[PDB]
Amino acid sequence: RDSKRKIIRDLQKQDIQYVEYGDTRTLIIPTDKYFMFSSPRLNEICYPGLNNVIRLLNFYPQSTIYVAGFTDNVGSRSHKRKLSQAQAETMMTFLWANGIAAKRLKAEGYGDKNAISDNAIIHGSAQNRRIEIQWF
Amino acid sequence: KFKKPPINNPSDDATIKLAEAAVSVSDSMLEMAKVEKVITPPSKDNTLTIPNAYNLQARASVDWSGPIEELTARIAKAAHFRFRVLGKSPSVPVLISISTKDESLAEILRDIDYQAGKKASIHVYPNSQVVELRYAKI
Amino acid sequence: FKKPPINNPSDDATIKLAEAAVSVSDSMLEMAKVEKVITPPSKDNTLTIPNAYNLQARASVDWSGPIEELTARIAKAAHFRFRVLGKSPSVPVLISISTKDESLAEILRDIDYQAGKKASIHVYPNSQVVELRYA
Amino acid sequence: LPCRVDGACDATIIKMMTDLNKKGIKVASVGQNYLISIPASALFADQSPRLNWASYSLLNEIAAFLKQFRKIAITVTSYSSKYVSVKRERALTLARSRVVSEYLWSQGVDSRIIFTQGLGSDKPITSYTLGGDRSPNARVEITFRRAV
Amino acid sequence: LPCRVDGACDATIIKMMTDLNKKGIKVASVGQNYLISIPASALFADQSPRLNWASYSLLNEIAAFLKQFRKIAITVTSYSSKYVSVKRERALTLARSRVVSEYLWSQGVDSRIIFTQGLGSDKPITSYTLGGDRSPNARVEITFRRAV
Amino acid sequence: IPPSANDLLLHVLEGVPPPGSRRLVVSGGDARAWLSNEKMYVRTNLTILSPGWLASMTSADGTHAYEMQKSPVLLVSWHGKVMQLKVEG
Amino acid sequence: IPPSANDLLLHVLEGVPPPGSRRLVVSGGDARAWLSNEKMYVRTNLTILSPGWLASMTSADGTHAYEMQKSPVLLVSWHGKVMQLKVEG
Amino acid sequence: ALKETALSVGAQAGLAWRAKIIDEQLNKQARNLDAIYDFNSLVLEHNILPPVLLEGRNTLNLADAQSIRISDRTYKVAKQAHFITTPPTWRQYLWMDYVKPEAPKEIWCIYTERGWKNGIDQANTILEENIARIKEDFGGMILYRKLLAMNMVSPPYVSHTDLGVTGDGSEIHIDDRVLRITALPELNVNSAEWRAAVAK
Repeated sequence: RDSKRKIIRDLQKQDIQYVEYGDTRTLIIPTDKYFMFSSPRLNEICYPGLNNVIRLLNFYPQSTIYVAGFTDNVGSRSHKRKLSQAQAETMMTFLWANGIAAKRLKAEGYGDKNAISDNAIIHGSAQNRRIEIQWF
Repeated sequence: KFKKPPINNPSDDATIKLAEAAVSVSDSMLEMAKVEKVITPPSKDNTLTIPNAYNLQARASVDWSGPIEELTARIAKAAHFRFRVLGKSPSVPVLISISTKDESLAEILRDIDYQAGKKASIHVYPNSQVVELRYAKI
Repeated sequence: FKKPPINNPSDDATIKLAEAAVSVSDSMLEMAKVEKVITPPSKDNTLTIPNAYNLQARASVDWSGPIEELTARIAKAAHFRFRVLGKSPSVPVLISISTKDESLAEILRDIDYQAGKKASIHVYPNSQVVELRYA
Repeated sequence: LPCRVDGACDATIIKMMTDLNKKGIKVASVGQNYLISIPASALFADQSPRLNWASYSLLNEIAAFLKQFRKIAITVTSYSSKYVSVKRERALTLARSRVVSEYLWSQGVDSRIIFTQGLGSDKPITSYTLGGDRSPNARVEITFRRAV
Repeated sequence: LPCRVDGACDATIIKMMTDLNKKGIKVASVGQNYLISIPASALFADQSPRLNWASYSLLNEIAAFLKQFRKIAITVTSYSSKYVSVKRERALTLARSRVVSEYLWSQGVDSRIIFTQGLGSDKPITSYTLGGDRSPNARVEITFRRAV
Repeated sequence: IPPSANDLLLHVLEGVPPPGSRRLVVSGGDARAWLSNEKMYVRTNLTILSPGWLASMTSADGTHAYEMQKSPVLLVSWHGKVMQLKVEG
Repeated sequence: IPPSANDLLLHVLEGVPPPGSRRLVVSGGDARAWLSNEKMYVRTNLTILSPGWLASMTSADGTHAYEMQKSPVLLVSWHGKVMQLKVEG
Repeated sequence: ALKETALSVGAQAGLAWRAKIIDEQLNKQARNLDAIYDFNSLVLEHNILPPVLLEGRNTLNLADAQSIRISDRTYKVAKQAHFITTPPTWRQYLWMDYVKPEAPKEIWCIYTERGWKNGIDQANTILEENIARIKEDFGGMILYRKLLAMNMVSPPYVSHTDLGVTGDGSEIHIDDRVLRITALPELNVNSAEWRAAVAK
């Protein structure tokens, strides 16, 4: 009742997506609901999803953690790179300040270029604005 | 159970097609910013004419859309600076619209000085306490 | 418990709309950054405050006309001698000062500004003379 | 038809004024200037630029009081008692004023400018210097002029 | 009249997603990108470029799952763990991907283009190499982006 | 050579209307408006932002007076607030 | 010497219709169409295949604009798919 | 036919309802649209509204069976540059006109909901033409500043000829400048004077 299946089910209910793939596990976090708007200020009114992802990441205490920031197509390219870098960096220090060792964590920001949906449409660019957390 | 992550509020189509008009006007405007900043290099800033100061590092968060004089007089009145103008005011009002959040008054007056392009100019003399607004000579 | 922002971009169209707004605002600021002509303050060529104690009198002027008469009686307001060097043209150099408690040194500063290219103001306060120069 | 009220009423102004004064947040109002005086223990912790989570209900009722008028510039300034230094005091109080005005600008105020500043105990309200942020010199206060 | 649905229901793709994930076909969907994922023992015989006869019903239901979206390019790729050589491994996985896209292009899809390739265990998804085609590294995947 | 301004704008720079006018009913701001011959004159200290004026004057106390075409709404700036103003006629 | 294009096609390279038009109801694709004077103008980013266009322009983002005769159907290439488009008028 | 007058009963009510709903949806985004359509920071230095230069690349015209004419670009100026007093907002373009109509069985209900949907997408096409019009105008002024940076168009040439004190003893005007635009902005056809922007 306090296990991994329950915390990914309430992570689904707090609308953070979670994909198991082999040894890789990847969290997909909406920046539109889990960040203040166009800023690396965290949306701390959406704290219990962030408490759920640190409760999820406590289960896997030896893996290298890639974290990565993603935007949509709007703005300048340097603005997308810097803002995606900043959102990945403040998610990295949230994990480091909520109890991950500093060399498992690795932050990288990509200015929209991996692009898990298209950016020519409204709900697709909303799905583009995300934070990828890969760990093993 | 299957759920893609961003489930926001229900939008409507006015905001949808205003948004996809706005992205075309945004990247055409940054295309224009690219060609203008490469055909003339901006050689100088305006921090050498508006330097930072003590009680100019007080912060402010401004939305404003009227003329420049009430805004700069309020910036200088909360900055504890004597505000003065040079030049008589043009008959068309020089309008700015500063919409920003939580920065200091030195870069607020630098944004006022940039938004008043070739119409007015903000100078700050921080040896004394003068915020000065100059209009142009046309 | 806190609250969300009131007119937040909390909606999948409005986040793209206001992201386009902050993008066009800073791109407007950098196109204003390039075509803003500035002047350096060491090479601005306007008059300084001449810091004379007779020139620190808080005056009041509402007037609009030729710069020679305002400077002549602002000179005898400051007990200064007044010299005009140059030729006054037939179309007069017109200024406009309307302030009601302001120091006459800064009044002299912004008539030097409102002259601009057509005239100029010098103040020599050791000899206590103020000279309107034409070109 | 034009609107009678601006989404606001005088009974709710005097109700929020007597309830904020009952809570200890002193709402002085001299003429058209208005002054909401918050002690810093009610918002922050001790010598910290971090709000407690319970203080956001106080800032919600402060912003619901601030919705009631039509204003131009809300200024908000903070000063706390001396802790290690005047430079630490001014950086602490500048961050305290900027975090409380970041939340008030995030909330609905209809002000145009918010002037956020902090001073390093440069206006003490009491010569008693009893402690840190339990002192009545340690305060953040919100001043404006009610326009028309 | 124009058509409401394109011969496809949202209830039917969540039904086919949850029954393929019940059957062990890992169907993940990140945004508009979709990856369905079949292990190599569920289709082929061991180290062999030949489907079983029972696996064509599984290819029928993944063809029914791919008949509900509007797509452009299905890319099907294969990789399995190393058998005698990486050249035999790459020829095996290239033959496996071209066999399963021969059946999927024969059946009902409406992709314009199917990219078929095979790799010689160049992307394992675990370090556990204990199996042959019972290894969970040994898979085919169908990856696409659903268009609009 | 253009005309200089309207010289009715010194009349409507005061509160006094033009001779032979019809008053319009300004709601939502401290302005007055009159209508002389297919042109409205407003007497304001708010600043006119959208609908375009053909001429303007300004007195000593910052009262402006604008000559414009007949628009039913005026968009003004009060103090950075962008407000509107209804007229009737 | 032939004419250069139509100069209405820069208007219909945006979504703005020509002056004095009638809108057409495009169905089954992201195109818009207006009917000006025995001539329709579509604004799209599909490729027009069947009915013959008389003039064409293309903006920066791959939007095209076509001037053609009034056909009730349009054949498009979407992304290699042949599709059709009904209009009404 | 009673279904048809039920449909036109539903049409103007659905158009006025959609006009009101997108009017407060426009008023929700009023500072954002003021940031988007900054016409005030696109005017020229003597308060000239810049002209609207439309661009069309890759142009073809089939004139007949035997002749086509292609051009690679055309640039056309509409809405030529002129002395603005107050710069245009979004609300002259985008504001849909709200009236509330006071003008009122089973096929009445289903055809009146079909007419309500016809009024809703009819008002949506009016809105689509409105943001199309303001996208045309603001993109053409952005493209004017681009081609002036590329030296493809001439800047406007004002002439402030000064008059001093002007008039008889009953009227004076003290500083009487008369400002004209002598040269309108136009595209230069001198091809060698253009500027070609690199970036990095």
